[PDB]
Amino acid sequence: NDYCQHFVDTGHRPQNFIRDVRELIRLKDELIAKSNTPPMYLQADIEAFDIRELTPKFDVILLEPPLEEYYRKCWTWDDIMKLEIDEIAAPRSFIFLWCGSGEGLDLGRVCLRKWGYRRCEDICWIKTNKNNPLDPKAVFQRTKEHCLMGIKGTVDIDLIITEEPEIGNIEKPVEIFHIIEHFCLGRRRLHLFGRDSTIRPGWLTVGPTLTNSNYNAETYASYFSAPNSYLTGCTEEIERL
Amino acid sequence: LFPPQWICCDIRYLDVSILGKFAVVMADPPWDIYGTLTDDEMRRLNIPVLQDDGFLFLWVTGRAMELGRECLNLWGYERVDEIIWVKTNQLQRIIHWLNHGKEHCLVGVKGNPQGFNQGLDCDVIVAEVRSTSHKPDEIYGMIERLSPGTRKIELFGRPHNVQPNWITLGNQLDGIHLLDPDVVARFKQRYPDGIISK
Ligand SMILES: CC1(C)CCN(Cc2ccc(N3CCOC4(CCN(c5cc(NCc6ccccc6)ncn5)CC4)C3)cn2)CC1
Repeated sequence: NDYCQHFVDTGHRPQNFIRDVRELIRLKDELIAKSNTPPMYLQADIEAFDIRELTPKFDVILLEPPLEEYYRKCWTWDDIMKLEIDEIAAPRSFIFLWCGSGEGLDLGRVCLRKWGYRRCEDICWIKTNKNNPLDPKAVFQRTKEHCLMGIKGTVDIDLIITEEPEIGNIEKPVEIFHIIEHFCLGRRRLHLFGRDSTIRPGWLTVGPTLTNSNYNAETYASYFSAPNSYLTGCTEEIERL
Repeated sequence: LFPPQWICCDIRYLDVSILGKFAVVMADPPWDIYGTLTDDEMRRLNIPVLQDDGFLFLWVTGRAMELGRECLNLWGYERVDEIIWVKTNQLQRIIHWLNHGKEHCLVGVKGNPQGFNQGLDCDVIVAEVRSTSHKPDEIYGMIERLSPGTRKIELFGRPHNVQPNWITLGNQLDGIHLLDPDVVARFKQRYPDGIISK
């Protein structure tokens, strides 16, 4: 059965026919939940904001710039590439960059290298169209988005499959947070261009559309002061008193 | 000439100028990540003579996700799409930091192709895994619908890869099998004794 031919025949994307898409992961999810910091968040216009005010340096950065391709204030790859992400990333740290499906797959890699990362995974968000069976440069209908994982310094699969969201819904699948958190990469987690709707325990969310803020740099740093400076986010809290 | 054609050769050394021009090139290189090519040998492949206007399909994994983009650009292409093949078993279930459920194929464009059927297919293939390193046959159908009837060339193919409208190059093909008279003629003057060396 050729699902490419089938898509040509019917309009049902081949990913509509992927099926089913040890346990133990539930305990790990529970440890993550126990060690998570309180959600912290800050309304900031990132184009005018000195991101060096965001301290301390982060173990994980999730970067979700609002690309114009998402709509059919937008950020171009010119804008994104000029963010000084290297100035707030910890010497050993990770980045997850939503790159879209067009020139971002190239320019996002330039960004990763510019900020000092090397790409170690390419996570594809594959969009089904079970419910509703073109870029001038495009050769094919684009039915997926890429989130690039980068590393600097010294149970999941690289696919997320959900239905294509309604028009104008720009949210990314919350499953990306699950993948990131299951890596147990450390506890200082920054989500740039997040929204009220993406605020989450264990994350600092910074973005222009946030309606409220609670970020205080000293309070935030106090979550990671000794004896908690090196926890992975997947281990029990350290007994106080 | 419509039926399958092929040349057993070392792609590093074949004079590919004898083959003419192609609407589509596909390559599944043995990236240095049996025999492989070094990064320099890949860069030096004479891909630029194979097309004037058309598309290149380039399979990549691991750090060839980046090296393949470098070669694509060096050879004169712009990457304009990226196909992913979701690998399933016979029951449509998906088979370092993450498990890998897919393989990637970069799509490059050179010049200004006219008369291709862009947008008929989507950029996700769902198809069963077969032998080690065997790409899914769906890609030939997508390419045929994109560019029906035109001349195509596959680099680093194996015997199961030979297809009508395609010329297949690779060093585990069985001899030389050419039927297009223009290609036969140019092959004979360039290789009068049938030996492809140096
Ligand atoms: C799963 C998918 C979609 C597919 C698999 N890809 C990875 C991949 C790609 C390719 C292979 N191949 C297997 C073997 O044969 C081939 C083809 C013929 N071939 C040569 C080489 C040569 N010159 C150099 C040379 C060097 C040393 C000695 C002599 C010559 N010239 C001509 N043909 C060697 C390669 C193909 C295997 N896996 C991932 C994505």
